[PDB]
Amino acid sequence: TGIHLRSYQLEGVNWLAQRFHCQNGCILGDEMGLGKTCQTIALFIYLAGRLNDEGPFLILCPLSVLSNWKEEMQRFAPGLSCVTYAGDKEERACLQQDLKQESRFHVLLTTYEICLKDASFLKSFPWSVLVVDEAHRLKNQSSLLHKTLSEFSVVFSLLLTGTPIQNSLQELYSLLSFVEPDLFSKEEVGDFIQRYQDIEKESESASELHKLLQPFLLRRVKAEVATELPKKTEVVIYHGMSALQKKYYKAILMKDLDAFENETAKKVKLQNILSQLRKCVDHPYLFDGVEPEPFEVGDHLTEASGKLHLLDKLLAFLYSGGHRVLLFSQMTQMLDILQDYMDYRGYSYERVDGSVRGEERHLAIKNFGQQPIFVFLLSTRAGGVGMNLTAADTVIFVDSDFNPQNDLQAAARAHRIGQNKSVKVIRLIGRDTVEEIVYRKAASKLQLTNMIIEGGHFT
Amino acid sequence: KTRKESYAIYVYKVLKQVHPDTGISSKAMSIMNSFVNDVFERIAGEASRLAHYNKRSTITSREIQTAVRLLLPGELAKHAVSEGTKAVTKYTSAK
Amino acid sequence: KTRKESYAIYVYKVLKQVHPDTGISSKAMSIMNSFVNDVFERIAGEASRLAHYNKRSTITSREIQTAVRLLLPGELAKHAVSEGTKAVTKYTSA
Amino acid sequence: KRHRKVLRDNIQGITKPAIRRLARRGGVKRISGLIYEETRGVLKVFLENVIRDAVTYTEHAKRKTVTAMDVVYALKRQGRTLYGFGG
Amino acid sequence: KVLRDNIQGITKPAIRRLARRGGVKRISGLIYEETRGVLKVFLENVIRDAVTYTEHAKRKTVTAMDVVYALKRQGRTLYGFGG
Amino acid sequence: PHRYRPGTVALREIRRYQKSTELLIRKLPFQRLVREIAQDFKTDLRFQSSAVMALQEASEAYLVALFEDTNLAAIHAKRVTIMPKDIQLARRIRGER
Amino acid sequence: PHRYRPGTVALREIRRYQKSTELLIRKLPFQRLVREIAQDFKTDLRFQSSAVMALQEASEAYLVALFEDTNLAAIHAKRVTIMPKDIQLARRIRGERA
Amino acid sequence: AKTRSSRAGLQFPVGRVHRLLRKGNYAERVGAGAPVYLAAVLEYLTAEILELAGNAARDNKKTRIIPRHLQLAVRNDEELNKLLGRVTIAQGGVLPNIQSVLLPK
Amino acid sequence: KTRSSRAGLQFPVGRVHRLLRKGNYAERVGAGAPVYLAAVLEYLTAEILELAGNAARDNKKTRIIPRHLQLAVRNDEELNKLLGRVTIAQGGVLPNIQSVLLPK
DNA sequence: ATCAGAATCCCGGTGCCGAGGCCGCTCAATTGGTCGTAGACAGCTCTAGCACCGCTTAAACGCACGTACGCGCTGTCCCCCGCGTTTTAACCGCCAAGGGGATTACTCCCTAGTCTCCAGGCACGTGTCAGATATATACATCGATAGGC
DNA sequence: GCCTATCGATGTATATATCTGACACGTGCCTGGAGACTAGGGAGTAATCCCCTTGGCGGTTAAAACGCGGGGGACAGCGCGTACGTGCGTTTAAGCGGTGCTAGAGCTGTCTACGACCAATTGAGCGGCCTCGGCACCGGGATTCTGAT
Repeated sequence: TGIHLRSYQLEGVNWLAQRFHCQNGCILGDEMGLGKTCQTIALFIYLAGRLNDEGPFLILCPLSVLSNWKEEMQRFAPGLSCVTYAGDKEERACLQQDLKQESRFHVLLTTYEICLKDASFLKSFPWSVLVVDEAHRLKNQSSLLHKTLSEFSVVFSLLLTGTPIQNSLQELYSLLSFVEPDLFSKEEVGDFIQRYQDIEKESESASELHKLLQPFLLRRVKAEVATELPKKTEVVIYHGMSALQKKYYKAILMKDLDAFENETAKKVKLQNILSQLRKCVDHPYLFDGVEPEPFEVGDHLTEASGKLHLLDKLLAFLYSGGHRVLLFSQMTQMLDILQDYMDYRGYSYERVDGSVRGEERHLAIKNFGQQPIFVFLLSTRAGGVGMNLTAADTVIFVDSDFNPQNDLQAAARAHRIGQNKSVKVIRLIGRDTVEEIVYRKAASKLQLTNMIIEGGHFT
Repeated sequence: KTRKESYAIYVYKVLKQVHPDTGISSKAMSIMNSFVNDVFERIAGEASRLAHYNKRSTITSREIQTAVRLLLPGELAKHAVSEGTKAVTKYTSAK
Repeated sequence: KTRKESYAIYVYKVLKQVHPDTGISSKAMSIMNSFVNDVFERIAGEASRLAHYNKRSTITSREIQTAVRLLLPGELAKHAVSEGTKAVTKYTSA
Repeated sequence: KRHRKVLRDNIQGITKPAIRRLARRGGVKRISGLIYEETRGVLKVFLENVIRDAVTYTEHAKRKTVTAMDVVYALKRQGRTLYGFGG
Repeated sequence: KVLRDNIQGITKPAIRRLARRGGVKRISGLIYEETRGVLKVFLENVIRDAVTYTEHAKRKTVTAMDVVYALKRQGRTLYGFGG
Repeated sequence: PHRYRPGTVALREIRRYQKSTELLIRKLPFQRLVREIAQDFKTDLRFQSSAVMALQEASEAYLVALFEDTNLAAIHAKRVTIMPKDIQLARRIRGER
Repeated sequence: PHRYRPGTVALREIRRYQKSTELLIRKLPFQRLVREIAQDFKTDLRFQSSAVMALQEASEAYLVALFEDTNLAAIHAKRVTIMPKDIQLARRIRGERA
Repeated sequence: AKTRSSRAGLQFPVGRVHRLLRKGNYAERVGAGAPVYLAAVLEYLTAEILELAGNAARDNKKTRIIPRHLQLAVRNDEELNKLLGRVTIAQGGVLPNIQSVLLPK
Repeated sequence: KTRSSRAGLQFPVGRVHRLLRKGNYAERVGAGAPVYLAAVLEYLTAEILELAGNAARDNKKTRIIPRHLQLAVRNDEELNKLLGRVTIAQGGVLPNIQSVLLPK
């Protein structure tokens, strides 16, 4: 016993227990959020406190979520001895004596880079089960993480995801074979492509795919869970370009002038085009030297980018409407420019970014709760995962993405373990630019993938 | 009575273009002949290697041109290249 | 799939004569292969000039011998000339 | 405060300890402080002479990648034969 | 019909003339025997090759061309003879 | 407190690096220098990784050999400290310009 | 009793021999030396007259160049008198003294 | 025997050498004895280096030859160091050497 | 009718073409190669002879002699680069004295 | 010191032999033609080169302190330079042998060329042990203390 | 004032153990080396010519060899103070594991413009011969540098 939330969590624990009673690893792919941590804690107390197996447990998760995993365990299962292997080399060395030589823990909390660097210590333990959070990292069969983790002595493995498969069948068999390689090595040897006839079985033997996966993978859908039903309406805004960036966009398609050398938009390199075009439509001061004086402060910053012209207007509107917002960026320097605008406006903000430390991330999260911070500045990658951000009313994708599931993952920072209010999602598009092409290409990937991933248990 | 060809007459014709009043001594002609032969070997040697590295059977004006740019310094190369392309243009324009 | 060729197997068989029970790393094998090509071109180049200075059409073993005399250091040349002479006089008897 | 960040000039990326570390392999015990700028000049002159030839081969072949053979041929032409990358 | 000793024919004042053309103002008395050593080593290496070309041609007479080819092979070069 | 005297540690470093086979310049800084110099000769060039690596092997070998001759010039002048005049003398006598 | 002071006429010699073009070694002594060295490699060689001249021109040019680099090495040590240690340094830095 | 190398008693490939001489533009005609003589010399020099490298690896207590051992082998022999006087070997390093003036007293 | 005339050169294009064939430089020789090469040799010859003529005139001699060729080469950086390892018979040297050696 | 006295330019004159032109002719460059292959172009595949984020951790950096090295100054003395005299043999002009290099006509053996054939060398896939990495020793050098002797 | 220890602090070499990827090795295939058989011209050979190298001689001079005085430079010793080596605490960015894109290297197939080869024809340039003036060399002037006062 320890906590209660939602009725479907019981049948999840029963299915998990049944898979381990069948003595195999398994994948849990219930929708983004839905309390997979809660069901994992329930599994641990079932093992330790009904089956009475207390062999050591290993948990791997991203850096941005470690403190949340501590808290939820320390809330809901105080009876389990849980410790965290983190810190400097000298600190982690001391913890070898303090913990690994002393054997007083049920559970380790860890993160991937640490377990890759200190792997030889983790090999020494016969683990009861391995839990991998945000398992998409294991989609690639070249990865050293999948090699090392598949080599550990564990009784069973559990992989957690908010959405299995990001692109294609090779990701599926990679994830699937790394759970039970004796059953599925032929798949990663490549036979499964042939067996499912390169997805040219998508409707001709869909039932074959469903019957392959459903005994082995559980996945339940948020529209099926429904319950509170806050809406998630998305709108797309198309916008042009100001004259400065119009000149440079054409120049990038052609050649730069020596005026652009004094503005230093040449002496920068041209060996890739797509990156430079995206910068140009997003903001020309992403190029070095293009802002005419380094001491400049003023609303010209909002004029040099069409996106910023709309965003300034939209943020002023939303702020006047009292709505709080999350901004996701693909680029670090774009967050820097945006924060300069927040400083110029004097808006209340917080920031999470790959350079931000673990404590600072925890502090920032607690700071964005508890009080009306207007806006959160987030990297799409480091900020996209795990966290509760129900405090926001709205989400803006300032820049597009090559994979739609990255946006879905970011949007799911709301609604995990419920949300109180409807939320709007706003996408900004550079009209008649390469940004439209990337958007259309990305959408095409999703339109393929759903025919597989709406199968399985959901059928 | 035995025959031995040399560059001597062509060197003298060029001399009379740049300095009509000047003459040249026999020892100096021997040096000039040596110089022409030495430069010929250097350029032809590089042109040969360039064709070999590219698996090409034929030596062509391209090989001469890039051999020149590898061997000569600085502006001396720039003038030499300009003279070559000019001469070939005239020759192929004529027939 | 595009076929190359190299001296590697011949170097390897010579190694097993001078020292059995030893091996060679692939990096070292690449250096050995490069060295053989260098020495080949030095000798063949000088043999070409020797033929040209004497107005001969044909490269012969006598050109190769004189090229070796010019290129190699003073004693390393003497053994090499012996090995070359020994090989030819054996071959012609077959 | 954050709009832009300075960058150090690329030749200064040949750091002071890196030069000392080279000089120690040369057996140099004690080093006067003027030598670091002197050495950077000498190195830059060397690279320019090799790269100019290497690019000349690449362009004659009508490629756009510079290739390891181009460097080897440039080094050989300048009398500094390198073993280990080709033949 | 046998030659000996005549390396000492490269006299002291002859060596000074070479040093003067080189711009040397003062000469320590040890330089002379050091110089004669260096000269003898140079000649031996050139003459070795010139004879080698002569034997290949089956000639008995060493020619100006044999010297010029020997010098060129050593990476020196001499304009104004042969060629 | 404890200290080694001046020059005691320098001798250790000589013995270490003469025994080592490592490359001594950081790769990524050196790569930027090469890719910059090329822009004077052609506006846009890609590089094979092995091409950059060959340039570093040649460059470090050249500098090491130069420091040996530089050291002899300093000793000949009865110093122990090498100075820029020693580099200039070495390059002049080798005929480098 | 008139004497020029030391080093003055030494400069006049430099100005003279840098302006002249003549060969500076005595010819018959040099020819004997050439024939003596060849005597080790083959017996009863004969020489074309111009072959001996070519050897002398090359040899003299070599030594004159060597004395220049030797002079630099002496000045580097803040001396003005050349000494054998200077020659040994010059040939080492050139890479001749293998 | 079929192969010309085995008539000569060589290990190196006489036929491959003969082909390269024909293709290389070294001359208009190639006499039948020249490949045999050239192959023998290349084989000799190969054996000469590998013996010295083998000793160095054995002295260094390792069974595989690596580039360091080739550098040590070449630079310690007066004739090989003259033949390879202007060649640089990748991953070679240098010989240990310190001038006596620098040593402490 | 001569190819030299047709190209406007003084140097002998026909002779150059024969030498490219006989020298074993390659299997096959294109028609443009000798014309280009002859032009370069003519250029370099004119470049040296101009400077040598000036040196002779400075020396008040009407005929060029090897001394004038040496002075012409060694005073030009690019020719001295090209001929850095060549010795010219009867050339002598450039006049030069180190400043340290001069009297006070 | 301004002056004497060596030693460098500058000049007009004499004459020698090398540079410059010319002639006759022969052999190699030109013209006009045929043949068949090298390489110029179009199309295609998919390797690998460029770009960015995220994160750890050793290297680089900035500073304080003290030493020993680089340097300028001085005094000693010995070894080089400048010069006059004596001795050597290099040079030059002439003669004269005959060894050897250079050319010719001739005959032959060796090489390039062609077609047929098959096994030596290559690209590939595999198993295992030589070397890399840990770490717990052992043991030589470098100093300060500061003995003594 | 050495010089002999003394401890002891530190850095390097050694030994035993575990684990991993690069190296030797076996396999199927194919394309390039071996085995015939042929044509013709590059080379070896004997004979001849006559150019050039070697060798010797006598005369005259320029140059080398030898002795001397003395002054300038090489050298060792000394005192100064600066700059560069060693060690510490703080800050930076190099390195690596990912993610994704598509430019462009590498290959195949076609076909036609080009260069090799040939015979007939012609004049460019070569060797031999002749002549005149650019330069060498000479006697003797003027100019300008040294160095002792």
